[PDB]
This record gives sequence, C-alpha cells and structure tokens, in this order.
Amino acid sequence: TKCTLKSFTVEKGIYQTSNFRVQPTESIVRFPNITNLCPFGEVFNATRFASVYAWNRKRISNCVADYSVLYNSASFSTFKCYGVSPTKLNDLCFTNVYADSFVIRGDEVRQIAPGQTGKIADYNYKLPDDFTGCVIAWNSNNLDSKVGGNYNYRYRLFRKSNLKPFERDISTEIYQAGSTPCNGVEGFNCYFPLQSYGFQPTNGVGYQPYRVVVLSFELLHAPATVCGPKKSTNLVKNKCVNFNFNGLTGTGVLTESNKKFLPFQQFGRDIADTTDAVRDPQTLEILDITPCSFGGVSVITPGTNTSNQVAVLYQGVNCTEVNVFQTRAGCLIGAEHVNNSYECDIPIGAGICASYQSIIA
Amino acid sequence: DSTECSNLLLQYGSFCTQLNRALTGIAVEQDKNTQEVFAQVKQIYKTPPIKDFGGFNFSQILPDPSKPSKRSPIEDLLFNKVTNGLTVLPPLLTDEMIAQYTSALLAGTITSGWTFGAGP
Amino acid sequence: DSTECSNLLLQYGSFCTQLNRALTGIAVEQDKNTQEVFAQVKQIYKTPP
Amino acid sequence: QCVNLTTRTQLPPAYTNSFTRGVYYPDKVFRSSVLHSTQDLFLPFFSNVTWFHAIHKRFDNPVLPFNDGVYFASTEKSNIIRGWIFGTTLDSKTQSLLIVNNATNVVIKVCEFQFCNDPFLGVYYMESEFRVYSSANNCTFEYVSQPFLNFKNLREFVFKNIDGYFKIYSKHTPINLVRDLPQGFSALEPLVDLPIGINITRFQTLLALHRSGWTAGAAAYYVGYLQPRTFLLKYNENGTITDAVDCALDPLSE
Amino acid sequence: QIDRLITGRLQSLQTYVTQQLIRAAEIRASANLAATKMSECVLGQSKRVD
Amino acid sequence: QIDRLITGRLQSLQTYVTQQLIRAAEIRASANLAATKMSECVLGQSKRVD
Ligand SMILES: *[C@@H]1O[C@H](CO)[C@@H](O[C@@H]2O[C@H](CO)[C@@H](O)[C@H](O)[C@H]2NC(C)=O)[C@H](O)[C@H]1NC(C)=O
Ligand SMILES: *[C@@H]1O[C@H](CO)[C@@H](O[C@@H]2O[C@H](CO)[C@@H](O)[C@H](O)[C@H]2NC(C)=O)[C@H](O)[C@H]1NC(C)=O
Ligand SMILES: *[C@@H]1O[C@H](CO)[C@@H](O)[C@H](O)[C@H]1NC(C)=O
Ligand SMILES: *[C@@H]1O[C@H](CO)[C@@H](O)[C@H](O)[C@H]1NC(C)=O
Ligand SMILES: *[C@@H]1O[C@H](CO)[C@@H](O)[C@H](O)[C@H]1NC(C)=O
Ligand SMILES: *[C@@H]1O[C@H](CO)[C@@H](O)[C@H](O)[C@H]1NC(C)=O
Ligand SMILES: *[C@@H]1O[C@H](CO)[C@@H](O)[C@H](O)[C@H]1NC(C)=O
Ligand SMILES: *[C@@H]1O[C@H](CO)[C@@H](O)[C@H](O)[C@H]1NC(C)=O
Ligand SMILES: *[C@@H]1O[C@H](CO)[C@@H](O)[C@H](O)[C@H]1NC(C)=O
Repeated sequence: TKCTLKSFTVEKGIYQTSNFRVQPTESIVRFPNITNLCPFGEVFNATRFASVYAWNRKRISNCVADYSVLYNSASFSTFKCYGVSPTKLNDLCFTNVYADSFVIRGDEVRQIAPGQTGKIADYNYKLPDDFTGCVIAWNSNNLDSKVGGNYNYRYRLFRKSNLKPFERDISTEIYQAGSTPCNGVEGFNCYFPLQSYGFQPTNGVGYQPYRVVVLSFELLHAPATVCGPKKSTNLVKNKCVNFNFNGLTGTGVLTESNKKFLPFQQFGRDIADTTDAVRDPQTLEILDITPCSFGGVSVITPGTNTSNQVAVLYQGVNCTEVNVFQTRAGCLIGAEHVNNSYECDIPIGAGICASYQSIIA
Repeated sequence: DSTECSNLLLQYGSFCTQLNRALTGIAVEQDKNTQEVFAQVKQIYKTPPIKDFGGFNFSQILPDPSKPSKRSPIEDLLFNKVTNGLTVLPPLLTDEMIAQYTSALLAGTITSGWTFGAGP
Repeated sequence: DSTECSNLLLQYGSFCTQLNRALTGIAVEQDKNTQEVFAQVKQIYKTPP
Repeated sequence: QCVNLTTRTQLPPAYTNSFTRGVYYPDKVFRSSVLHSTQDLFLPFFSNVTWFHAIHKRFDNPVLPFNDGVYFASTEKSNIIRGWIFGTTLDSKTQSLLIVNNATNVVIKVCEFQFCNDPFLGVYYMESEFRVYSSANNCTFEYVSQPFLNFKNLREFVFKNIDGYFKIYSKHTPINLVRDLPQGFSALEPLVDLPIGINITRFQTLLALHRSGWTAGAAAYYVGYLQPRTFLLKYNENGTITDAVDCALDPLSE
Repeated sequence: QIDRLITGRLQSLQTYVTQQLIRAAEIRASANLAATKMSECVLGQSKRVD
Repeated sequence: QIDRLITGRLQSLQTYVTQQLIRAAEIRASANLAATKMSECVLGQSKRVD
C-alpha cells in the first residue's frame, strides 16, 4: 500500500493496491483424431520401383502426413533437404507433395541436387536451383540386385539438350554422336540412348542400386491440404488451464455443460461474443468455459500512526479459491468477524464495514 | 495474459492508473449519493403495532411483515418492475438497509410529523 | 464518399455509432429542456379582450 | 456419349417469390437466446427467383452464370435431380468440378472433363444410362461421401466459392404443397466444406430421364442468387435459427 | 495515409462530441434552473431570497 | 500489430471512462436533487411550487 500510494504514511481507509489472478496451471491442447493418413507405404516400400528416365510421380494430397516415421527410420542412407527443415516437416503445411521415385547408381546419388551436374542431372532427372523439399535415398542391394544381373533399370545416356526441372523424356530416338544422317537406323556413330545398369551383388559400394524418393512441395494459392500430425494431450477439467481446441486458444476453467449443441456447431458464444462454451474434438462433449477468478486486491488498514495491522480484500473471489471471512464483496482475510453492529469506519461493501479496536469486520 | 503486450503497455505510462482512479472516484461517488439521499436520519423509527391513524391507511407504503425482504407492496412492485478485467463492486448499502432507511423515514413522518427532521 | 476509407473505418468498431448516439441524446435533451421549461401548463389561457 | 434432346417444348422461364427462404448458418458457432447481426452472402427476402420445370414436354437443363453464390431449391419426388455441374468454360480447356449422386453413393471430382452440350442421366422402367461426359484427363481431387438425399421432399442448397473453399449448406424439409415454394422458415445447416481451389463462373443442373423416346418425370426446381447483405438472425434457447430480418428489405426491418 | 487521416479526424470528432456533452450538461443544469424559476417565481410567490 | 491493438483498446477504454464520468456527473446532479426532495418534501412541508 505504501508502494501504491507513493508515501511512507498511510491514512485510514481501504486501498486497491493490486489485482489477484488465478494463474493458469496446465496447458490442454485437444485436436481431433489423426485419421486418413497419406499413403507413404505404397511409395517408399512399393513392389517394383521405376526407372530414372520414366520416374513415377505420386501426388500426395488431401491427407495428413507423418514425416516423423519417415525421418526416424534408420534404413535411409541419405536424408537431405534443400528448401525446408527436416525437424519442421511435422509443423509446416503444404498444398500438395510430388513424390518422384526412381533407382540410380550409388555414385549418382549426389547428382539429385540443385546446382549439381551429371548424366542423371542433365538427361534423367533435373532439380531446379530454387528447389524445395527433401531427397531421400537408401540402399537396395538385397532387393533390386540379381545374381544374373538386373538389366531392367534403364537410364538415358545421350541427349542434344539438358533437361528442364521436373521434365520427363521417355522417347527412344537414336542419338547422333557424329554428323552422319541417321533416320533411326543405328550405325558406327549412332547409338540407342537408353542403356541398362550393371547392378550385381559382387559390386562394391557405389555401384549398388539405390532407391531414391524425392519429395517436392508446392505452396500455391490452393488450400494447404497436406499438414503435419497433431499431438493432442489429455483433457483436464475443473481447473484454470490454458485450453487450445482446434486452433481456438484461451485461458479458463473447463466444466461440464448442460447446453446441448446441434451436431454442426463447435463453439458457443454469449451476448457479448465471448467464447463461453466449446466442444471437445476428441470426444464430442460440450464444455463451459468459465473465466478464472480474477479480482482486485484491496488493503484495509487504519493509520500507520495508529497501527500496522492490515486486512486484505479479494474482490469477487470466493474464500476457497485464494481470520478468513466470506462477504458478498469478496473474501476478507485478516479481520475477525463479530456479531455486533457499529457505525461504518472503513467501508468494505454489501453492508460490511471494518474498524480497529485488532481489525474487526 | 500476454507479457509482450504489457511490456509494450508500460511505454504509455500511467494511463491505466488514471482510468482506475476515475472509476474508483465514480464508485465511491455512488455510495456517497446513496448516503446523502437515504441516510438523513440517525434514529431508526418504527410505527406502533396498532395502525390507528384516524382512518388513514399506510399499508401499501409501510413494510409488509409477511415478506422476507421487509418491503412495502409498492416497493416490492417497484423492485419487480426493474429488470476481461470487468468487475462490478456491490453497493455499500444493501436493498434491505435502504428499505430500512425508508421505513424509518415513513415511521418518523407518520408518528412525529416534521419534528423528527428538525430535532427529537 | 470514399468507400476504402469506410472499409478501413469499420476496423475501428462502433466508435461512430457511439458518437451518433451521444449526439442524438443531446438533440433529444434540448427538446426535453424546452418541454420542461415552457410546457408547464396543459391549458392555453387567454386574457380578456 | 452425348444425345441431343429434340422433343422439347419452347416456353419462357418462370419466376416466383423467395418468401423467407435461403437462410443458412453463417458460422459454426452455437448461440443461445440472442439476436445476431451478420454480414455475409445472403439470399434477399421476397426476391425474384428463377423457376425451372420438368414436366410432360419440359426439360430445363440450361447453363447459368454462378455469380457470387447459388441458392438451389428442389421440390422433388422420386429423385429426378441427381447433381450439379460446376466450372467456368465446361470443356477440357479448364478444370471443372463434378457433383453426382448415382444409385449407390455421391462422388465429388475436380478434373478436366469434356461435358456434353446436353448432359443427363436416365432410368429404364433401373438406372442404366449415363451420358454426362465423354472424357476425364487430369484429376486433382476426388471425394466419395454419404448420400445427401405430389411433391413430398423439399431440398434447399447454398453453394459458395470463398477463398478456395466450397461451402455446401443444406436442409431437408417435409412439405405437402403442390406447385410453388411454401412460405416458412428453415435455416440450412452446413454439410461439407470442400478444398477445391478452382474458379467457377457457370453451373448446370443434372436431371434423369425416364425411359419406357424419353419421358421427363415430374419435378420442379428454383435458382436464387446470393448477395452481400445483413441479416438479423434470432437464436432460440436450443440454438436454432427460428426467424430472420433482412436489413435492406423495407424501413421497418431496417 | 487514410489510417493517419482517420485517426486524426476520429480524435477531432471525439473531442468535439466530448465538448458537446459537457456543454449539454451545463445547458441542462441551466434549463433545470429555468424550470425551477418558472415553477417558483411565475406560478407562485417565492420566499427564497434573491 | 500489438501496438495498434493497444492504442485502439486504450482509446476505447478512455472513451468509456469519459462517458462514465459524464453520466456520473448527471447521476450526482439527480441524486443531489433527490436528497433535496428528501429533506424538503418528506422531512417537512414545502412552500415551493411544483
Ligand atoms: C388498509 O388497506 C388494506 C389494503 O387495501 C386493507 O386490506 C384489505 O382488507 C380487506 C378486508 O379486511 C381484504 O378483503 C383485502 O384483501 C385486503 N387487501 C390487502 C392488499 O391486504 C385494510 O383492510 C385497510 N385497513 C386497515 C385498518 O388496515
Ligand atoms: C447436340 O447439339 C449441340 C448443339 O447443336 C452440338 O454441339 C455442336 O456440335 C457441332 C458438331 O460439328 C459443332 O460444330 C458445334 O460447334 C457444336 N456447338 C457447340 C455450341 O459446341 C452437339 O454436337 C450435339 N450432340 C451430338 C451428339 O451430336
Ligand atoms: C515400408 O515403408 C513404409 C513407409 O510409409 C512404412 O510405413 C513401413 O513400415 C515399411 N515397411 C517395413 C517392413 O519396414
Ligand atoms: C476419435 O478417437 C476417440 C478416442 O477413443 C474415440 O473415442 C472416438 O470415437 C473417435 N472418433 C470421433 C469421431 O471422435
Ligand atoms: C421477376 O422477373 C420477371 C422477368 O425478369 C418479371 O416479369 C417479373 O415481374 C419479376 N417478378 C417480380 C415479383 O418482380
Ligand atoms: C456410381 O459412380 C461411381 C463413380 O463414378 C461408380 O464407381 C459406381 O459404380 C456407380 N454406381 C453404379 C450403380 O453404377
Ligand atoms: C492434361 O491432359 C493433357 C491431355 O490428357 C496432357 O497432355 C497434359 O500434359 C495434362 N496436364 C497436366 C498438368 O496433367
Ligand atoms: C475466373 O473466370 C472468369 C471467366 O472465365 C474470369 O473473368 C476470371 O478472371 C477468372 N478468375 C480467376 C481468378 O482465374
Ligand atoms: C427446446 O428443446 C426442448 C427439449 O429439448 C423443448 O421442450 C422446447 O420446446 C424447445 N424449444 C424450442 C423453442 O424449440
């Protein structure tokens, strides 16, 4: 009170000095059920992967994507992102994802990169200089390789011009190494562009087949259907907690509600447009949001020339939520309630007054 | 509960103190207004139990003993006909004590004339 | 008459409604004042000829 | 497959009164015993709504401009109206939205379709005739859901294209009136919001033929257009919209 | 630019309305006094000095 | 952005407190009149007309 009044002596009276707050204890985030997962099991662990000149493009959209399972998998020998962060894939949202799957040689795994120049980069699969997304690659010597040699995986070796980014070329036109006319007829200086790889189990590290899946993100004006997973916590009721329900955040006491919502309605508002009712997304139940018991802290004292004894009034605060006496004005701590009636010395309110004789109310 | 907002609000100084002090002045002014209107007598007068006033009837303005609020029928009708950091402070005088003050004024002006307003 | 100004002014809420309400209260208060001062009789008395 | 229907009877379109229909819930918010004033794309009260018939020989499937929204009212028996056609140019040059309800389920697709000039379905007296498109090249969005569906049923629909969101509001009402729209109040609940993100400027209803040439089953539907205006909506104790006030209709409601 | 003009004109209008409310309160007090003088001096003879 | 919200909400709160002070002055005038009527009509017989 001396701090509030900016004086070392306090006259007899009641002085509002501070503001009691019921501090929030927990944080409750309730988010709805994580269903309709993106089909990453049929892209990363498919039966047969495609070649690099005819790389398979899978569109990941209208689903929730759990990148933590993909990132925490130890089978992947390369997880390099060029436009995003690996630890922020579960937090960001994108319109759609393009998944480009192919098989290349182990020495060409570095060639799927922005600014990298190679045969796979120029003729088979090209990334832009402003590429966003992540390239994932893992060894597949136990699956793709065959003891007779797996010649099914072809790759383009020759083309007149370099690729544009995200451009396919499944054409089988005979390349002209020299300047002799070739009408599709192979000759001394005219070769077929698609050659087969030499994947064998006797090959060392670098010639083994590597399965590569490249995820590219689009951030167009389409709605962000692809989002990360939501980790909803348990629900705690009857306590002043910080609630976060489906993006609607606040602080309040969440109690059971007798308001029967219609099934399309999620939140509830009073006359003054404040959210006082809400539906939990996990379990379809209706909760009232009572604001925490904020109050004004008033100090009831006589003069400091008389005495240093004080009483504290918490305005509009019940005595179980803070010489303790419950008034209609609030909870009064430090005053002994008596049954006698005197004239009003220090007004408390609602017919209660305080006086010094100790402090009585 | 935003701490960054309060840190930016401290740049504007003591505006909040002035608003709180103006509202506190209004709040004590309301109690002073009720004190000046109704608490004009320091003696709580009562009517006699026998209501022999020469034919004059005051039952519609005297308090009804059957009602727990101790209001007159007229006062009961009057009370029936009236229907984010925000707090409402209760008034210092309750409606029962304001009704008691009006009952004392009615008993004084019925039993004693204008003599109770000028002395004994 | 600028519609962009009114679209930006709607971001400030009901300040304009408050000011119009206060001015309307003052405007009806002036007529109440004249009614209270001069209309203290319901009979229009006339002097004799 | 496309078929020209050449046995139509020429007739100008009709018009009738909207009364107090076309109201929908503007948001997902419960409100209890309060009057809420809201600014949104609403259908004007007592407005001039376009009336189309299907009777035998009337078969009304034209293409109309979408504008800012479409109120679709359907006085339906025996399920003639099955879906709607959504797009801008209604050909393979642009990307179009398809809403269909066949005999099993509802299918929602966003693809590059080649629409016929006269698209319809057909029921043989069993549905065994689908002639609404000839191709489907580049699809971006597919969504299979639960089926939405004297005239016995009244079907109200509101379609809105706001920020790439497609809002479908609907309400089913049991009526027994013969010809026109009944006069009453029924707020349309939100059914499904679609992440389509496409331009739509024109629309077309999808009907079904009855074969036994072709015969048009008895049906009638109504097209209204949503305009930006203010409604004062009344919310009861149970939280349903029971009455509304159009703030720009007459000075009393103003 | 319109945000600067809007906050300036809104502050001016709020100042004008506040001054008009204070002057309307003063004129209401004067009119209550005038109605009291009309009741007590014209409609009767007053013992109140001056 | 928070500064814009702060100055808007502070202007709203100042407007509310100002009009509350004006209404408090009006209610104080009415209560002073009511105390005068309590003293002069209830506690005595008044010669003042109306
Ligand atoms: C004074 O007035 C009251 C109210 O008008 C009278 O009470 C009524 O008495 C009659 C007969 O005794 C009853 O039929 C009415 O129902 C009473 N009315 C109420 C409101 O109680 C009362 O009789 C009058 N006289 C005295 C001496 O009290
Ligand atoms: C149904 O009628 C429409 C309109 O007459 C036909 O659409 C026209 O088809 C001709 C065919 O050569 C084109 O040249 C026109 O450009 C088309 N008109 C429009 C507006 O696109 C349609 O082909 C007919 N259906 C069938 C199956 O013949
Ligand atoms: C194959 O990859 C998918 C990727 O989604 C993963 O879910 C699955 O567990 C993998 N299979 C095995 C056997 O690890
Ligand atoms: C969501 O998950 C909870 C967890 O038990 C389950 O009770 C509920 O039925 C699920 N579905 C919906 C629609 O809430
Ligand atoms: C509706 O429009 C038609 C033509 O556009 C017109 O003839 C008719 O009078 C209109 N109805 C009303 C009620 O205005
Ligand atoms: C309804 O349409 C869907 C998608 O076009 C199709 O799979 C289904 O077979 C159709 N139902 C019938 C009965 O033809
Ligand atoms: C759209 O379809 C046409 C023809 O089917 C095809 O040539 C074109 O590449 C497609 N475009 C996209 C973006 O799929
Ligand atoms: C939508 O289509 C209409 C007509 O086809 C055109 O005028 C308008 O510019 C288009 N809007 C967008 C965003 O493409
Ligand atoms: C509200 O619902 C209760 C029961 O749920 C019902 O008795 C009452 O009639 C309803 N009121 C309205 C206005 O619909």
